[PDB]
Amino acid sequence: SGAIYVGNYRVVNRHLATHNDWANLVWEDSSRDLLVSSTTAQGCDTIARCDCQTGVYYCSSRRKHYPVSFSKPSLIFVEASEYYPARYQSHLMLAVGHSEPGDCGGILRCQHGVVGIVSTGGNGLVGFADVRDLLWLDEE
Ligand SMILES: CNC(=O)c1cn(C)c2ccccc12
Ligand SMILES: [Zn+2]
Repeated sequence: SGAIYVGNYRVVNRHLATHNDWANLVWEDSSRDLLVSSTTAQGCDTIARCDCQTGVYYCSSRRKHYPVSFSKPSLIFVEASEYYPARYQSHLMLAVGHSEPGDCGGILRCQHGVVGIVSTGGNGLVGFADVRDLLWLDEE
C-alpha cells in the first residue's frame, strides 16, 4: 500500500484504488497502473521534475528504504500478475531490488522529490510507475 498526496490529489496504484477513489476520480490509466482521486486536506509531498536515474525507494516487506539506480520511464513488457495480464506497462522504471505485491505504493524519491511508486517486479527486480511526466499534478 501507499499513496502520493500532492495538493488536493491522491495518487495510488490503479489496482489498489478504493471505492472512494473511484467515486472521486480525477484520472486513471490501466496501462500505467495509476489512478488519481481528489482530497479535502492538502498533502506533504512534492513531485520531482527531472530525468534522475538514482533515488531511494521504500520497501514495506523489509521495513527498509533502499538506494537504487533505475531505468528511464519506458514502455516495457510486464509478466501476468494477480491484477493485470501479460502486457506492456507505460511510463515504467526498473531497478534491481526486492519487491512483493504489497510493496506497491512505496515511494521512489530523488533529490527533486517524489519520482513514482512501486508497481511491478519479480526475479530480484522492482518496477516503479513514473509520475514526473504528470505536470498537471502541480496545479488546479
Ligand atoms: C501488479 N502488482 C504486482 O503483481 C506486483 C508488484 N510487484 C512489485 C511485484 C513483485 C513480484 C511479483 C508481483 C508484483
Ligand atoms: Zn530528480
